[PDB]
Amino acid sequence: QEVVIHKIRINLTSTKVKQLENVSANIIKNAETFKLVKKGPVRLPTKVLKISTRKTPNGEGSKTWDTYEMRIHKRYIDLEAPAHIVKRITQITIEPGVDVEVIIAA
Amino acid sequence: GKKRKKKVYTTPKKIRHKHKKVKLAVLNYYKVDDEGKVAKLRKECPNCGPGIFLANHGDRFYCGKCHSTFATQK
Amino acid sequence: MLIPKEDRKKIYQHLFQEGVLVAKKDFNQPKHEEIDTKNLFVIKALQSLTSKGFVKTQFSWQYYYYTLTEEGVVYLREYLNLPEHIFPATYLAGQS
Amino acid sequence: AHENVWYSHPRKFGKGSRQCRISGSHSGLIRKYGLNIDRQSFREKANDIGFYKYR
RNA sequence: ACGGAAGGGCACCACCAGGAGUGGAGCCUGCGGCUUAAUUUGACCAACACGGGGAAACUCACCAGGUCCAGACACAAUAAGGAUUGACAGAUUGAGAGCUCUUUCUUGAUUUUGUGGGUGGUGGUGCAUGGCCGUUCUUAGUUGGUGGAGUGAUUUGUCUGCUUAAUUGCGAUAACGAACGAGACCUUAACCUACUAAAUAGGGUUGCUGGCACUUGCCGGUUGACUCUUCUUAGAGGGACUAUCGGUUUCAAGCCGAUGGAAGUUUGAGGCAAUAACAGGUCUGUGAUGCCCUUAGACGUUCUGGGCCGCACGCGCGCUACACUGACGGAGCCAGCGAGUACAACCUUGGCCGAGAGGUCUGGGUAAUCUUGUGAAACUCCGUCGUGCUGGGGAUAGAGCAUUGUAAUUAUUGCUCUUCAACGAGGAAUUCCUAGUAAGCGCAAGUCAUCAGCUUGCGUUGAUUACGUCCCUGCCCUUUGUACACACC
Ligand SMILES: [Mg+2]
Ligand SMILES: [Mg+2]
Ligand SMILES: [Mg+2]
Ligand SMILES: [Mg+2]
Ligand SMILES: [Mg+2]
Ligand SMILES: [Mg+2]
Ligand SMILES: [Mg+2]
Ligand SMILES: [Mg+2]
Ligand SMILES: [Mg+2]
Ligand SMILES: [Mg+2]
Ligand SMILES: [Mg+2]
Ligand SMILES: [Mg+2]
Ligand SMILES: [Mg+2]
Ligand SMILES: [Mg+2]
Ligand SMILES: [Mg+2]
Ligand SMILES: [Mg+2]
Ligand SMILES: [Mg+2]
Ligand SMILES: [Mg+2]
Ligand SMILES: [Mg+2]
Ligand SMILES: [Mg+2]
Ligand SMILES: [Mg+2]
Ligand SMILES: [Mg+2]
Ligand SMILES: [Mg+2]
Ligand SMILES: [Mg+2]
Ligand SMILES: [Mg+2]
Ligand SMILES: [Mg+2]
Ligand SMILES: [Mg+2]
Ligand SMILES: [Mg+2]
Ligand SMILES: [Mg+2]
Ligand SMILES: [Mg+2]
Ligand SMILES: [Mg+2]
Ligand SMILES: [Mg+2]
Ligand SMILES: [Zn+2]
Repeated sequence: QEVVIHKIRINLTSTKVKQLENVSANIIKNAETFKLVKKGPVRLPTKVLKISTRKTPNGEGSKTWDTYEMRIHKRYIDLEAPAHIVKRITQITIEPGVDVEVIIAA
Repeated sequence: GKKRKKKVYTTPKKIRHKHKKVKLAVLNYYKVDDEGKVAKLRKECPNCGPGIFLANHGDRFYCGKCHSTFATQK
Repeated sequence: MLIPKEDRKKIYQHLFQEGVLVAKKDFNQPKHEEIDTKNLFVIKALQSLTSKGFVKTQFSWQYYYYTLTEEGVVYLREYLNLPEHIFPATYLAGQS
Repeated sequence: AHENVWYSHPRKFGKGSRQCRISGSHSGLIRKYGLNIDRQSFREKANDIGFYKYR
C-alpha cells in the first residue's frame, strides 16, 4: 500500500537534443495517460563544455587554436504521483544515450 | 641530433655477491649421541618454530627467518 | 622473476578461477587487484605463459588484456592436477 | 633495488603524478574534468568521445 | 617560373587618412653567444610567452654518482653433499642500500652462466615513413567524359566584355554536359508582449510582519497562500529574401540612395574548407613505425644531489611607468562567459581570531540551489598633493611574519617596514587595426601542491580616421618576351 503521494522527481541528461525531447514528451504523455498532475518539462540552461587545444601536435608554425565542445541539457520534471505508476513509467521506453535519474524527494 | 662519447668509470670493477656454498653445511647443526639421540648447537630461535637456528657473529646469536627482530646476546 | 612458488600457484589458480586477467600497466605497485601479489611478477608470469604459447596478450590503454587458450587450460590443469571434467569460468556458456 | 630506496620518491602530485591513460606521456595533459588524456590523443579520439566542431 | 614588361582587378599579415604601440627605461619570458661538469634538446613571413616549455622532487632528455633486471622463450651447463635468494649488527656508504664485504643464518629448482633469441630505449635517423597539423593560400582556383585544333609537348572547354568577395553570374562562344573548391551547410550573437511550460528563474496580488509618514502611502523582511511568464531559461518555430520605392545598368547579371523593419557589409563572427605541393616540422606523443646503435659498470629502469635559473653581450613576443585626463586617501558600487570535493580530500558561505598574509569553528554545493548577484577593476563624488625624478615611477637591496611542498638554499609565493634605481613620450626602422572595432580596464578557464608577467575565452569604458588606390609589399587572371626549369637566391 503505497497509494500516498511521494513528490517524485525525474532528472535527465543527454549529449543530444532530439532523444531528450522525445523522452520528456513521452514521460509527459504517459503521465497524462494515467492522469497525473505535474510541473511542466522545465528546461535547464545549456551546459556547454568548451576546451581548447593547440591544433598542431608539436608546437611550431602559425599559432593555431581549436575548440572542442559538448552541450548538455537537464530538463528536470517533478511529479505529484503515487509510487508504482511512476516507477512503471520511468522503467519503460528509455531510448539509448539519454541518462535518466529518479529520486523520491521524500 | 645528439652525439655521445665513450663512458669512463672512476671505480675499477664491482663484483657480484656470489653466494657462499658450503660442503655438508648441516653437519654442524645436529650431532649424534654415539649411535642414538640428536643434539642442537649454540641456540634455537623459538618464534620461527622448531629446528630454526640462530647465527653467531660474536658474543651474540642472530636470526635469519625473522632476522632483524631477533638478535639475542649470550 | 624469482616468483615465489606459492604465489605461483596463487596466480595460476586465480587465472583458473576466472580465465581472463587485466593487470594494469602500473609497475611498482604493492598489490595486484583481487590477487594480493605485486603486479610486476604477475605481468611477467603471464607474459611467460604468452611466450610459452598458452596465453594471448592484447594491449589497450595500458591494461594488458589477457585471454587463456585451450592448451593453456590443459597446462593449468596438470599444474593444479584438478580433474579434467571441470573448466575455467569463461566456458560456462550462457544463452542470450 | 632495496625496496626502501628504489621507487621510494612519492608521486602524489606534480607533473609525473599523472599519466595519459593513453600513452603515459607526462607532457601536455588535459586534467580538466579528469580526462587525463594529453592534448593530441584527445584531439584524435574526441569526435568519438563526443566533442565536436561547432564554433 | 621570372621581367626594375603591358592591361584588368584585389589584400590594414600592403599603402593611404589616421588610432594604438614596440625599438628608448626597468623587470619577466625565449633564443643566440659565452661560461659551465651539465648550463639537455628541436625550430632559424611559415623559429624566438612555441613544443601548453608557469622544470625547486618527479617532470628528463643533461652532470656527478648510487641501485636493480623489468634478458620472455628454447637448448646446453651446472644443480637438493644446494642452481640460487634474502638478511641484524658493524666497517663501506648520504642513506636505517646484505650496494659490497666481516661472520654466519635464511631461501629453496622458480633462478644462476653460455648459446641463439628477445624486450625496453624523450638514443640516431621527420633528407627512410604513417598520422597530425604549419606553410604555398584565405586567396578563387582545379580537374576528368566525349568533341573540335594541333603529329605531338599541349590547347579549347576554364572566355572578348560588365558584375561580384568568389570560375559569382549575365552573357558571347567548338564547344556540350558534369565533378571538387566558393556559396549552399553548422554553431553562435542579434527580434519574438506568438505557442509550451517553469520553487534550481523571475515577477504581481495577497497573507504575516519592520520602519518612516499619517490618508489611501513608500522602502523593506518572510522556501506562508493565490496567480502569471515580458523580464531568465529551452523546444517546435516565425522572421530577411536586398522587402518596397527611387536612381543607374548593350537595360541582364547587378551597383547607389531612401524608407519600412531588428537586421540591409553574405545580418555579425567564426567551424569545415579543393588539385598539386614543401625533402617545411614533429621518431621529443604514443605499445604509430622501417632501418641503425645499445641492450647489464646499460643509451633500459630507478634513488640522492646539481642543472635546463648561470653571465662582458644582440634580438621578440611582453608587464609597469615617465605623472594633473595623474598619484594617493576616503565615499558609491555595475558584468559575463567558466569552474568547483569520491574513493578523496575542491568551491568555499557564515562566525570567532590576527594589521596583514593567514588561522580556526561550523555550514551548505557533485551544482540556474552553494560559493555568487563571483558587490571585478577602469570608472563616479569628495578631499590631500600642485611641476620638483615630487606623494610619479617600484626595479634593486636587508630584517621579520605567514602558507604550499618530503624537500623553498640559487631569495617558491603573500604580507609588514625600510632602501629607493633607470626612466624627461624615446634614432634609424618597424607592428596591429574600419564598429562594440582599436585601445584602456579587469574577470574566468588552461598550465596548478604552490606559483604567472602567458595563453585561451568573457565582459566592461568604449573611440580617431577611411569607406579608397596600386605609391611600397605582395596576390589573382590575361597578353607578351626569355639563352630560366634543381625556375632571377
Ligand atoms: Mg582594406
Ligand atoms: Mg609588414
Ligand atoms: Mg601609415
Ligand atoms: Mg604599452
Ligand atoms: Mg624597450
Ligand atoms: Mg603568407
Ligand atoms: Mg616551478
Ligand atoms: Mg631534479
Ligand atoms: Mg632525478
Ligand atoms: Mg648518472
Ligand atoms: Mg620510451
Ligand atoms: Mg630512432
Ligand atoms: Mg580529345
Ligand atoms: Mg586552359
Ligand atoms: Mg561555405
Ligand atoms: Mg516572455
Ligand atoms: Mg527597383
Ligand atoms: Mg563569413
Ligand atoms: Mg585549399
Ligand atoms: Mg627537412
Ligand atoms: Mg618533410
Ligand atoms: Mg633513460
Ligand atoms: Mg631553459
Ligand atoms: Mg638593446
Ligand atoms: Mg608570440
Ligand atoms: Mg605610490
Ligand atoms: Mg553576474
Ligand atoms: Mg622619488
Ligand atoms: Mg593602467
Ligand atoms: Mg606557456
Ligand atoms: Mg634547361
Ligand atoms: Mg642576379
Ligand atoms: Zn627467528
